[PDB]
Amino acid sequence: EEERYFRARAAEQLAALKKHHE
Amino acid sequence: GKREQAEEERYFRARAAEQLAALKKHHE
Amino acid sequence: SSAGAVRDAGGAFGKREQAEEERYFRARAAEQLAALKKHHE
Amino acid sequence: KQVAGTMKLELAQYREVAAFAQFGSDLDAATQQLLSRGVRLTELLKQGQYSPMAIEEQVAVIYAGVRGYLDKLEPSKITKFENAFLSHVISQHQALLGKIRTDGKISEESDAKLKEIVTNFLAGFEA
Amino acid sequence: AGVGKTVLIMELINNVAKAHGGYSVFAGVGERTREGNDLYHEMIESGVINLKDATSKVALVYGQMNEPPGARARVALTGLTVAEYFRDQEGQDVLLFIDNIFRFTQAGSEVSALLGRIPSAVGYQPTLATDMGTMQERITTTKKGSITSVQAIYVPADDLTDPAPATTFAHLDATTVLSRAIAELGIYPAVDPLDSTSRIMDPNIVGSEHYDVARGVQKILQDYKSLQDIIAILGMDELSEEDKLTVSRARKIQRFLSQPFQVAEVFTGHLGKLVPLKETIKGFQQILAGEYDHLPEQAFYMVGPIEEAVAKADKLAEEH
Amino acid sequence: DPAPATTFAHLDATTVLSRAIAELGIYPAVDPLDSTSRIMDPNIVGSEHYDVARGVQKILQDYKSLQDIIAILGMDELSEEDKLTVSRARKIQRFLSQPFQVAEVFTGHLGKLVPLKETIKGFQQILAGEYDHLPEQAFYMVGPIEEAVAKADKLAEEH
Amino acid sequence: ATLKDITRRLKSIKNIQKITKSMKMVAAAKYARAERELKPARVYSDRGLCGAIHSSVAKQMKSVGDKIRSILHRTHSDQFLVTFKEVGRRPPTFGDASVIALELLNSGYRFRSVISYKTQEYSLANIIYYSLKESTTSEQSARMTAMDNASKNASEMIDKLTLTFNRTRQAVITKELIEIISGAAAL
Ligand SMILES: [Cl-]
Ligand SMILES: [Cl-]
Repeated sequence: EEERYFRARAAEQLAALKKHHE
Repeated sequence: GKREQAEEERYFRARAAEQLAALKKHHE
Repeated sequence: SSAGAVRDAGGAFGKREQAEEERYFRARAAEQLAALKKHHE
Repeated sequence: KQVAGTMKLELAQYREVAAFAQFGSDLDAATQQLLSRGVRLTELLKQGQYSPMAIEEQVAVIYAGVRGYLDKLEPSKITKFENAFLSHVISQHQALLGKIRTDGKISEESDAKLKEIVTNFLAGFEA
Repeated sequence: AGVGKTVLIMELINNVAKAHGGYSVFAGVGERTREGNDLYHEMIESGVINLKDATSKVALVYGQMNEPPGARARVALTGLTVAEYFRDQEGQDVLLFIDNIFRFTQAGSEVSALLGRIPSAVGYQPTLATDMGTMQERITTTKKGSITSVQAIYVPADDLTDPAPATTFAHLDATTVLSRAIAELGIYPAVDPLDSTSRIMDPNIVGSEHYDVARGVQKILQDYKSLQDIIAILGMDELSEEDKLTVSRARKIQRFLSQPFQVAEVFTGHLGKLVPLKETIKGFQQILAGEYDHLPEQAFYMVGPIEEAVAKADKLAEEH
Repeated sequence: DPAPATTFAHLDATTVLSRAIAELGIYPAVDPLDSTSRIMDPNIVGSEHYDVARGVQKILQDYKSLQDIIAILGMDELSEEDKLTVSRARKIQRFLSQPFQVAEVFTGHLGKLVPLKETIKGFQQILAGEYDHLPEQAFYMVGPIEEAVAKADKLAEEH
Repeated sequence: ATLKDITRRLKSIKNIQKITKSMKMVAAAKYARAERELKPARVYSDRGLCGAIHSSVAKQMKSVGDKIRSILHRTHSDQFLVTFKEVGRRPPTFGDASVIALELLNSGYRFRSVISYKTQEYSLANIIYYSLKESTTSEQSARMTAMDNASKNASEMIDKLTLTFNRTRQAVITKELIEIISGAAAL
């Protein structure tokens, strides 16, 4: 796995900011 | 090795407790 | 560094590995010699 | 550069795994791909003495291995495949080999053209 | 090679010239002449050397493999003397470079051999310590100015106990380990945060806030490399909330260590940044406390101060 | 060492002897992964000579890699493919040995002299897998491949 | 003692280090298979190098798996019957577990964590399947940690032998140089 977990976590945090600035 | 001692001393420190546990019971 | 370095050293693992092979093929020699009894007879 | 860049990377993935293949047995299909390409790309690195190849010919034998045409074929037949494949392209397809030497690069047309030559030759290799 | 060695050298020349207002000196001691040609034109591309007008920041002094032991032995002294001018006369904070320092030790051994002297241990000169000592002690801070030297070391046979590096190690105040493994991850500059150390890393010297924040980053990176071994052998299920929090923060930290340089503006895009000392400490301290956990990992990759990491996260959020 | 090392350049064919091979009992103790010759070429000696000779050197080199695995595991934990590679390798080691006519008093047995193609065809059968059923002791100190099969008849009847 | 002996010894352990590193990941791969299959199985060996599991099983018996017989043969041979082998490479299944049940009636007659472990026809087939699934998961976790220790203990020996190598390396250069200087002096 190594980076698969935190790559998925990083993608979710982008979506949080996108929804926040609306 | 340094950890050669780590494995060996861990084995006999456990066996020291087991042998002392057998010795204390016979002492009673 | 290179292959076959264990037996080249000739220590505990080197000599025990040489003995370990000798144990295996001595037992297999008896099994294979027993097969020659059946094919001959 | 186009073929050897991907080739060097896949060999740079193989050698790390290498030791696991000796007693792997039950193993996932993802890392199994590295064993497959790894051993087969190593067979391409073999070469007979006094037998130098042209730059346009060398890219063709790596193009086959790198794009995954050797994978379905057995490791024992890789040396046999290269000798057969190299003779096929040199004899009948001089137009393609000459174009690679002139351009110094596998162009958009030459990639699709070379793809056609390997796929057809791979189909019906043995007799 | 393959770590951005010459890029680091050109940047340090640029930054020390821009911030402290002091020129630099590069001493090509006993390396390849080809490498001199490579560096010479790279410096013109970046702009640290300028042929058109007198605005150059570097003075080159080359004496390479092709020249005899006597020539190679005293190139370091020739370059040092140029650096000594800017310290002693113009009162500058000077930046010397010696690549490679092992060649000074080698050439010194070769001259001592040819002169006819009973050699020391491992075939080195009897005057190993004195030849190094008379050179290194000239590189110091005076009341007029200073000469800060960055000396490239080739450790022979990977043996730190060898006389050549060991004698050199006494004079060193710091190190800068450039790893290829770090460079493969995309983290430029490719400085290993663990293996790189300094003598001045002490609460008395750098300060209370500097030492604790610096040791805080060194702790979490050591904990990251420990916990990453568990991910490989076992899996992600083994790591708890305490463990998985520090791993996510460590990935942001190691990406924040990266920086776009002014030297690599002709190489690639991204404007070059010069980060102050206070901005650096303030940046990494806030990550360890856990202020920028909500922000993603990509925003920390390649930025100057901590402010740009916040601005890039909003800009990257507009995409998706 | 300088004295033997410098001599290698002056030679066409070499025969590098080994103590480790000698101490096992293999005589002549010739190193199969060291002794080389300039004439060893498929064009010179023929492709059948070259392929079989290199084939012997391939399995004996791979045998050294397996020996490192056997030191920790043992012969039992190895796969079916790896067990057979060792079996064929150990039989090849012993078939390379040969009793000399000059060394009758040392060995005890009478000396031999094997022809060319008897040597080529002998090791070719062992690599192909035609003597898996026979034990490794039969190949120790014999002339041609026929004597190995003939010795296996005596070892069977004695056993 | 001598530069040549250190080199052969250093190369020997370097190989043993890499081979033990390989057996750690292979044991870790088999452990991942063992934990998934044990999750539903709780609700319902021959290969050594796995801590002290074979002796731990022998502890409770005196007071399946061919290696268990090796310990018990010379002590008490005639008591327990049956015996099986080839249990270690491939984990147990319904096909292989059912043969154990057949040699009982139709005849003449535990995993805690990664670093610690504790020791009519259809109903008997359930309990035997539970034990072997617990046994197979325990040995792979132990072989992982045992081989992990074997590589780490080898790494310590490599580190210290590298120092003794480099000390002896320098001394051989120094000593042999002094021979030549002494030789030139006497001319
Ligand atoms: Cl020059
Ligand atoms: Cl002036």
